[PDB]
Amino acid sequence: KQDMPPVGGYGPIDYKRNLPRRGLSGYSMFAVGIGALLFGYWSMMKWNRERRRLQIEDFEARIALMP
Amino acid sequence: VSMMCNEQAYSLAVEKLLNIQPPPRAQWIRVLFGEITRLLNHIMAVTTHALDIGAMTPFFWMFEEREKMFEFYERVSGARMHAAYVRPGGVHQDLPLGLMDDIYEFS
Repeated sequence: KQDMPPVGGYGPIDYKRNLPRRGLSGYSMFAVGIGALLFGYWSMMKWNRERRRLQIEDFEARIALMP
Repeated sequence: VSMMCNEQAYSLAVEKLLNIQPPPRAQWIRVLFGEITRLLNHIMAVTTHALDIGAMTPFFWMFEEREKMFEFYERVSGARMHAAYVRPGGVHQDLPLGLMDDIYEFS
């Protein structure tokens, strides 16, 4: 008399197949790429030109002496 | 791999000769384990293919879940894999108390 089949309690689990967790698509990408890229170029011309100012300063001490 | 899909092709190849239909509780178990060995080939048929190819991690990510299934084989018949379980006279013996809130827990 002690056999298995239970009265209730069932799901089931799915046979489904989906995980569309997107994801900033469709022209939202290529937008964070370009602006941060020119931001790095914007970081230039305030350092290389600044080091160029120090570069003439470095060559200044050479020319002032040597007579 | 197959432990209940083999011997399914043998008792059903013998019971036709002997003019026997198997009893109805027994037929619900041959479909249950006969539709559980396909969840052993179709795991091994992808991972071992994905090892020749050379991927490491889907070999270990699925056999660690496969261990939750050999506990069934040991609980019902006799051993780890190779079970003389299906007979020509239907099922050998009844599966014990349990294995119905386990499979539903597993699946």
